[PDB]
Amino acid sequence: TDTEWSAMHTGLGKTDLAVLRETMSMAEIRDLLSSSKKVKDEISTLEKEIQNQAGRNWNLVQKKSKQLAQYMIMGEVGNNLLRNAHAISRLLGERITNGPVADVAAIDKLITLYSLELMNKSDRDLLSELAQSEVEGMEFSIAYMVGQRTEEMRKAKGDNRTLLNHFKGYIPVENQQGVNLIIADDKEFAKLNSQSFTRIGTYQGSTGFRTGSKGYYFSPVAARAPYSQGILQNVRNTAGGVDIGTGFTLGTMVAGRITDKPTVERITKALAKGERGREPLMPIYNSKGQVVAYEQSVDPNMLKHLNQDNHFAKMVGVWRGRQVEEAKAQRFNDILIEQLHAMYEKDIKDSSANKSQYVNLLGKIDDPVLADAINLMNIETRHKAEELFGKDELWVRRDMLNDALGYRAASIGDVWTGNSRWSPSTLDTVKKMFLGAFGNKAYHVVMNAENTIQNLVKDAKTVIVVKAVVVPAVNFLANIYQMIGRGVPVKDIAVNIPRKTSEINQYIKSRLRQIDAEAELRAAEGNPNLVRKLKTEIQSITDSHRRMSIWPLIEAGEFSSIADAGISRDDLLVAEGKIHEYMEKLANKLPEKVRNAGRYALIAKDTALFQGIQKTVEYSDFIAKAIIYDDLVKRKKKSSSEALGQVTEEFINYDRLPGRFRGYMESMGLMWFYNFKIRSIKVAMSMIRNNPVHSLIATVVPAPTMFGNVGLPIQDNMLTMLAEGRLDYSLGFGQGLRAPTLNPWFNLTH
Amino acid sequence: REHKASGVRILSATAIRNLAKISNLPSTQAATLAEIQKSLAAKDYKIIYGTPTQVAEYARQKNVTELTSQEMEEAQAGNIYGWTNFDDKTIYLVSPSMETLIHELVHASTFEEVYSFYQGNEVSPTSKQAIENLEGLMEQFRSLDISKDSPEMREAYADAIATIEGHLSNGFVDPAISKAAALNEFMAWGLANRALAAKQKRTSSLVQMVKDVYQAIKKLIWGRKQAPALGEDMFSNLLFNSAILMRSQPTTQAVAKDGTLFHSKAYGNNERLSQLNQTFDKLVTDYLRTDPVTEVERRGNVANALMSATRLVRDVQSHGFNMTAQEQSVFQMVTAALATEAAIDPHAMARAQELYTHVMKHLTVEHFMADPDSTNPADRYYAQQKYDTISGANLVTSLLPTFLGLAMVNEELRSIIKEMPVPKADKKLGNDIDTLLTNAGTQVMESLNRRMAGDQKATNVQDSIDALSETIMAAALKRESFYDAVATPTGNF
Repeated sequence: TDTEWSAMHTGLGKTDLAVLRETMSMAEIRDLLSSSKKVKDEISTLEKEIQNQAGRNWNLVQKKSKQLAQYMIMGEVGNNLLRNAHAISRLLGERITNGPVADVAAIDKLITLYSLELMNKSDRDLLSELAQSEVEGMEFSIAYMVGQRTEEMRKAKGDNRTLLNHFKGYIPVENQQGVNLIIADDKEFAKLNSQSFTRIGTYQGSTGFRTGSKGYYFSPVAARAPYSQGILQNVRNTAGGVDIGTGFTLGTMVAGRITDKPTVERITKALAKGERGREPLMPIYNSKGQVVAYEQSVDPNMLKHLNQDNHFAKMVGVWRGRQVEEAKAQRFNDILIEQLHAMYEKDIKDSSANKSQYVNLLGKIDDPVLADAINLMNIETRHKAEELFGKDELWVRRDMLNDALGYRAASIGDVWTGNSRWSPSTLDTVKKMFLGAFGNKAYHVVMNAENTIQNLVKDAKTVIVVKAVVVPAVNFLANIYQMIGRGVPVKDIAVNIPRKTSEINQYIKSRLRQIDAEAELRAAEGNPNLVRKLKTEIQSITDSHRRMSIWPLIEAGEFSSIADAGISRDDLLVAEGKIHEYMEKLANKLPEKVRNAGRYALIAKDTALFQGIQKTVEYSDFIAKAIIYDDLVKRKKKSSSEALGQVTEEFINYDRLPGRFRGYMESMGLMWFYNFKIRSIKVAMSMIRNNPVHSLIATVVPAPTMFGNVGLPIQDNMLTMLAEGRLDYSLGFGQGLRAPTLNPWFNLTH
Repeated sequence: REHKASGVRILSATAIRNLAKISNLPSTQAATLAEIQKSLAAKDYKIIYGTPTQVAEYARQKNVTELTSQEMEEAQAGNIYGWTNFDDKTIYLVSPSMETLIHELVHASTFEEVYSFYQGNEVSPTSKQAIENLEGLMEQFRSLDISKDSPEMREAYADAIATIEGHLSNGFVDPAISKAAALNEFMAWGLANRALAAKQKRTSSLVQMVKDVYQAIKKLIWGRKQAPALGEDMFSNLLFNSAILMRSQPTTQAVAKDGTLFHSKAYGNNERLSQLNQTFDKLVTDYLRTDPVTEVERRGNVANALMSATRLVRDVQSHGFNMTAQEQSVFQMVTAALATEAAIDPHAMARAQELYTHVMKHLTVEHFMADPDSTNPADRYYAQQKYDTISGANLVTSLLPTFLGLAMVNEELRSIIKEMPVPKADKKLGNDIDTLLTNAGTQVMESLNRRMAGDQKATNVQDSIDALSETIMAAALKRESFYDAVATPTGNF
């Protein structure tokens, strides 16, 4: 029954029963579950033995082992929680101790025996009958948990920082498909005026940290954007429920994380007096026994709303299928190191003077923030690099390394804390660019810095126009962030987009007279006076085209694939910069019964407004390739044919991918989300070949749009509300300024 | 200009101005094309022509729905006709000649006046009378006697009636679109049979009809200025042959009835809810007005009840009562039906008060706990959470309609309710409390059914119903998105 599967999940899984196989046979374990007196007898003899070794520290060892058993079952967090027996053996945060106070293995047995007594009486009765009538089934299930435990222990024992911080008795659990629970600030949430969230409680916090009023908000079943929920979306390996190397938690949800040195020392001596609150803070311990961070826990009662599943058979399959995926991503990083060594070998062989353009990564690092991230690098990749190069050797090209660190000149904040945003200088540069490219009216309704979009529309017809301008705006802004991340300087784009817009603008105007001068040539079959005038006119225009800076793109044909496919008078608005008014003109051609349906109106693929959006989208790609081509030629020193080779592999023709969704459904915003997804896959595949150093760095050095979920409550980006059809946001302030991640291997698989 | 990937050629605006001279038509009607050219060039009308294979290959590359007319019987004859796309103002021609190109310019322009008149817009006073005169003739067109006419004339009349009556008797298409299409087909029949009826025919009732409609179009085309005398050729045997493409918004009943029988493991497979949703359609959804819904602020009295009831539906699911996507939609639709009825009849919820008060006397927190003697503090918290909502503490008036709606959809609450004792006053009926609550729900909706089935305009409830149809439309499109998002055998996002 479904109740028996849940009892087995709590008994075998959450109590870490696999640790008993070190000293007891499989038949003896089945005897413990069938007799409560045996459990009480084992505790009595185990307590006496540990008391002799512990000595005067017996009171503290007993207290901390009982507190841990409370968390593993009922989820309660006490004061100064120690997550495993390795930390309890050293009594971190209680007394200064130079080693294990007692036997680590003995303490492990006592902790899991204590938590076995905390289980429900009805729950224990179910396990007793199964252990007697299903002998062959129960033994096989126990053996699976032994295999799951060894893999985690193999990764955890590699580093001492993650050895003292991994959770004991961790087993995955999944929420209900569709629901969402977040913790948000009260004042910031009020101004959004969202109509899908309900406040279900308040966040009290602890007395050691002072902050603004917070609360819990819950969202019932709905439809969410793809690749935003249901997966961990983490680019780092996890052992024991925490990140390998740092010790930060990723298998659960926390309200925040504090890592700054001056602030952490402020919390430390405030909790020495005492702690009070429903949500105490959990510390993170160093290798020497100090404290390096703090975390904000979550009330266990608020997790009941998520309707979590605890099916033992299903969650083991999720556990093993996730360990395999982590192993494959680990092996991929080893092959990249082999390629980096092969390139370094040839250059030195050709000439001994080529070593002047290489930097030792594992050696001394001058940059402090860069150096700290290097130390916490995964230990499995460190040994592989040392195997090929030598003792503390990792040489990479200096020019390729500078590109991978071009993000830090424009971003501020810390990724782990969760407050990494663009610098105010960067925003004032991007904001002025969108106003010039798009219409002035469009800027007022899209990037309003005080009000959301839904608060600025008060007519049923204006909803259709507003929902159409969003799609080109998202594509225009997404490309700017993506090219900024890849090392292109900010000041280059700021001075080149107006230059390229002007060059493109005069192209259609000049092409307009040439596109119909052939009609006059057909009517010029006669006296040479008509021919003489036409011949000079057409040749003069073409000579002007030859001198344009974007000419090489024109000859390739990709720059004029759709320019010559159709000429209309209203399309001059797009080239001028009146996109918002260009949408109104095509909106009035809709039927009266459709225009007045507002957000309920279904737009067909045959209408003129539908094809107007597609024309504008390819007009944004008009400028994207122009900037990239200059970058690969001016500051990269590449041939005019090499640059055009790379451009063709990062853009696709959208006429081959019509929507394939149901009728009677608003699939306008969902179709463009999937189209933009495929183009991101091609970009990631190109970055691997043309920049092996950047791909390896992206999973080592924290950076915005480089790491996925960090354990904090799920946050959206610009690409998320586009697919969901919402309007309670704006692309100019707060949320909505975030861009999707750029990790190459992450995008290929997720 | 010719397409690169196909032999199709494209003609845009301001490219056929000289074509007025090429046709060498009489000068009296030659100036007409100069005015027709200006009108079509103002709204960016482009012409695409080619061979049947070339024009078919172009559509596939650009994802264009074609409406070429040809059959195996017509293949032996060997004639192909194009179509016009009224949505994006594009004309498609197949193997055109000089006559057919001119005939389409005066045909597309004429249909614009018909569309504008039937959309509620304003037209020229001369055009208004011409369309009205044509409309009156169509009424008598479908009431003639063809027993005295030639056998070849009867076939032409038979085809016209069948297509004309189809547009008039259509319920799932916007009436404004259907009305214009029916009139356009009427003109085509008259122009097609002008040649064969002017000769070798008698003065029958049908014959006079052909002559009258021909003159009716003449006034519409030429406007208030002088037209050519009677019996004169229009444009060298003018004909209407291209088909039109038109689209509009679907009705509320179309999308609400589509997802009634949805069922899946990831979506919900409760059979009792699907049957409950079927009886809702008979009483409420069937009697909504057939016109497509709109989006207005709708400030009133019932509109306050629907906004309040929407918030309580969300608040219930956030305070202990989790629901699937199938249960959520039925909960929203049924509650909004009782909410609008209580805002019109103050005594609609008189019976539900007796059943609600009786239930509150025999309810305890222990009824919501699977294990009455659990040790985990979180188990007791969730049970107390559900008790408060039933007690109304969490929700903190339209509170009664929400409880009546919840008592019909939730399956865990119904198990608790059915075990309560029955009052001695209601022991005569012989029903449990759960069935008494579900029988009271249909009584409220049945009273609302009679309200919508009467004289809505005189009762001054037309605006209130327009508010109820918007809520049903919104909830129908939401369950169309969760569905198709789990359209896999595993039902995973």
